[PDB]
Amino acid sequence: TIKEMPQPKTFGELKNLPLLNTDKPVQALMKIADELGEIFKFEAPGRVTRYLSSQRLIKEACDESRFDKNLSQALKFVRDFAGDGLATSWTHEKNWKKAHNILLPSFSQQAMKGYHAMMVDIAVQLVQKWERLNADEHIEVPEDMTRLTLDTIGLCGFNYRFNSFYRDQPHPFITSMVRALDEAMNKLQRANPDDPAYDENKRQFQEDIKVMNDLVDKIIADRKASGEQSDDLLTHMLNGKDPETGEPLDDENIRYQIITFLIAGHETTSGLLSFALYFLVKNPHVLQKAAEEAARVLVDPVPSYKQVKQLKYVGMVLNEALRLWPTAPAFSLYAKEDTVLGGEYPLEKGDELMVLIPQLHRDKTIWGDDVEEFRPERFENPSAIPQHAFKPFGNGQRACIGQQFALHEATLVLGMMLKHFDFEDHTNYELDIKETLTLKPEGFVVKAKSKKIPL
Ligand code: HEM
Ligand SMILES: [Zn+2]
Repeated sequence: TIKEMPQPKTFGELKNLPLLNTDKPVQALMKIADELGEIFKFEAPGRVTRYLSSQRLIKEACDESRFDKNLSQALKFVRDFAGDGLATSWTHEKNWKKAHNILLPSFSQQAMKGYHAMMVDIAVQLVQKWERLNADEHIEVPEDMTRLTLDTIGLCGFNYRFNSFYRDQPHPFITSMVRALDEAMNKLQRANPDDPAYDENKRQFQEDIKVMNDLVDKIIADRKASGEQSDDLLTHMLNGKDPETGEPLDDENIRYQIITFLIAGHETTSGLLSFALYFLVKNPHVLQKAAEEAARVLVDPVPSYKQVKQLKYVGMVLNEALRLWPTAPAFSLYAKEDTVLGGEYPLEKGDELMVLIPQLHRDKTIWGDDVEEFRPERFENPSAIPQHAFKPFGNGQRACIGQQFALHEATLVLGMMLKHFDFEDHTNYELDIKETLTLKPEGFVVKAKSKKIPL
């Protein structure tokens, strides 16, 4: 049988588009899903997408023999600076498979051991900065976490120090990257792309891409010319070879991968830490229990790799923050062939499906009826979690390569925060979620009272 798919309010020949005019599209899409259910059609001038919200359908959509990763309009605009990096490539570009296999060993749990000390390095700068604030002052949470994640990726990725914690105005590369990312997002909602009013926007965009390219190209060229072997991803990318060509990644592609790591990882990870902390201060019983685990486990001046792994509850809190607000909230797929989804919905080859992760994570048939509650205990038994139920890192071979990295980073950082300070929600902050490529709690601020424990 064939079921007719719901469709939200239409606005004539504008179709459903005026519904995504808002500055919070994902949140708008979730409300429609709350009204229309597990699947709905979204129609735009020339374009048709289907939105998936239930585990039942998403499960099926994640069958990689039938569906593959699609480059959404957002990723196509990002590709202007991330090029054929991992996140902005079609699965069937040869550079996708080649980079994937070369870089995979660099991102395993095991590799995390090598990154550990560099992660602690930026974490201590975080801790020492908070220790030096006057009682007077407060913390801009997502701003400080972004400072930390950029610098950790900068250092772990290509042994470069942006020194974000020691400067008012950000390092030129970061200003350009931030600006170049924002323009690429602003272009999604842009009315007349060729209008002369955007001539300066267009000009700034190319300047910022050049700033980014100059630095990363210079960094690679200098490492190559110096002829010195090192820890990081750069060395691994310069020496690592494709089994069937015998060739490593070219210098342009390596630049792409490094830009990619910065863009992909910086605000997803800091959003996670900002939402973890948001939930902790709103949920004092959970804070208490996680703070108790930090004091119990983190018995050394500075945490060890092994100690971060024993922070189970902090790991559970991060997963529950990722259930409620996955920081990269959506991912896009296409039908490889003509097919039928859920036995009711026929699909044409090439049809787009968009997985809506924050609705997937609210599937009551999976999680029960307390889906809006912050309850890390949901994750005590990982085997209790059904396949394709929890997907904040994407799917299959196109899943997040930096999942181990992001989670080690966040577990370590959050542990250290909970060990060293007590936190006050001094403004009684109302959750306001800003949407760009990622999600964050905009305007989230706290005060941290030090526990006077030395590092
Ligand atoms: C908690 C933090 C993170 C979240 C929630 C997250 C989420 C995701 C998601 C949902 C995808 C798939 C997107 C799609 O299908 O279009 C993805 C892909 C990717 N992410 Fe992450 N990510 C995080 C951290 C990081 C970090 C730290 C890095 C730095 C290495 C990174 C690098 C990448 C890359 C390279 C891809 C493309 C993988 C491929 O297609 O081969 N991510 N991520
Ligand atoms: Zn057809």
